[PDB]
Amino acid sequence: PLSPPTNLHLEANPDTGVLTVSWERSTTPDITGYRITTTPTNGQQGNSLEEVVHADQSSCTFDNLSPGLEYNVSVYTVKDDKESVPISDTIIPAVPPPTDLRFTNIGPDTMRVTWAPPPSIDLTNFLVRYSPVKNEEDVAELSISPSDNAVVLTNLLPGTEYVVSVSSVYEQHESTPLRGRQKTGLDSPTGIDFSDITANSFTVHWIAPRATITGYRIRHHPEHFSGRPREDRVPHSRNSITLTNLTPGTEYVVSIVALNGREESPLLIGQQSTVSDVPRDLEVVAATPTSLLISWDAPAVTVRYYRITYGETGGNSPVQEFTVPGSKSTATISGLKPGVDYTITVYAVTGRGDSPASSKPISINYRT
Repeated sequence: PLSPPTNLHLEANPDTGVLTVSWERSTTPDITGYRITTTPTNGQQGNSLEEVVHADQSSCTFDNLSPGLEYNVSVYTVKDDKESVPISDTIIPAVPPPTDLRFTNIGPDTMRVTWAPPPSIDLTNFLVRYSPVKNEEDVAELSISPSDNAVVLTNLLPGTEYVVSVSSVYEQHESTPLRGRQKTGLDSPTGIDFSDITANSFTVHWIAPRATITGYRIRHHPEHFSGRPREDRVPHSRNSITLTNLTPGTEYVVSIVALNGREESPLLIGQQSTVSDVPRDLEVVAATPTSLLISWDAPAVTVRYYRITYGETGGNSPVQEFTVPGSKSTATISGLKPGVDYTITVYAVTGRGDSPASSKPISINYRT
C-alpha cells in the first residue's frame, strides 16, 4: 500500500486567488506523483478543482478559488493506478478587500471617499469606518450598497485629520480594511465688521474659524486699481486690522482667508467705503453788489481749517484765497465786482505742517 502525505499546510492569499498546498512527502518509495483536490465543504456549488504533481514535488497552487467560501483540500500519494488514503483539511479563503482609496471633494466639513471594489465577487455590501485621527474612539460606521464605490462623509470637523477605512463584506466575512487618512479643509472666518472709519482708513474685524490656523491674509481694493491688490498677513492671534492710506470717499472690497501653512480657507468677503473729507452743499446764502456770504456743510471729518478761493469764472488769472477755522462753515467774500461771474471753491484742510493734507475741492459759479 501507499503511505499518504503528512504535514498538510493550506495557505490562502488574503485577496483570494492563490492557495498554496504543501505537504511532507509520502514515506513509500517508488511512487509516481501526487494528486490534489479542492471542493466546497459539505457539498455546495463552488469550484471543485484538481491538480497533479510529480513525486519529487511537494507543493501545488490553486490560483482559482472562490473567496469567502469553504473548501476541503485532499492530497493523495499516487503510484500508477493506485492511491493512498488522502490527507484532507478545510480552509475558508479570505474575503478580498477593495483597493485604490481616493479622496476628492474635500471641504471644511465633508469629503468624498472612493475605492475600487474586489473584482469578480458579489459582496454583501461595504463597511465604511472613520474617525478623527486624534479622537480614535469617536468612530462612525456606514454600510454601503455593494453596487457603490463611494461615500460622501458629512458633518465633519474643519481642519481635522480623519482616518477612513472601507471593508468588503460577504455574509459574515469582512476583509482587511482599505485604510487612508485625509484632513478636512479650513472653515472661513465669519462676521466681517468695520469700525473706526475715517477718510483714509478703517478697522476690519472678523470671527475666527473653528479649525486650527496660523494666521490670516487680508486683501483690499477699490473698484479700479492698476496692479496687485495690497495684502496683509497676520498671526492667528489677530481678529482685526486697521487699513491705512486709503483714498477718501472710496468703496473697498475686503477679503480675508484663514491660513494654516499652505492651507487656505474659503473667502470671507465684505465692502466698506471711507468717509469723504470733501465739503458739501456749498452755496451763496446772502449777497450784496460787492460781496457773497457763502455756506457749506462740513464733511464728516475733523477739519483744521477751510481754504476758500475765488476768481472770475473762466478768468484764468490767479485766484484769491483766505482761510476759515475748521469750526465754522460760513464765510463772506468782500470787494467782489458785479457783472462778474465768480467761481468759489472750498477745501477742507485736515493735515498740518508745511504741506497740510487737504480734501478735494467743491466749488460753484455765482450768477451776479
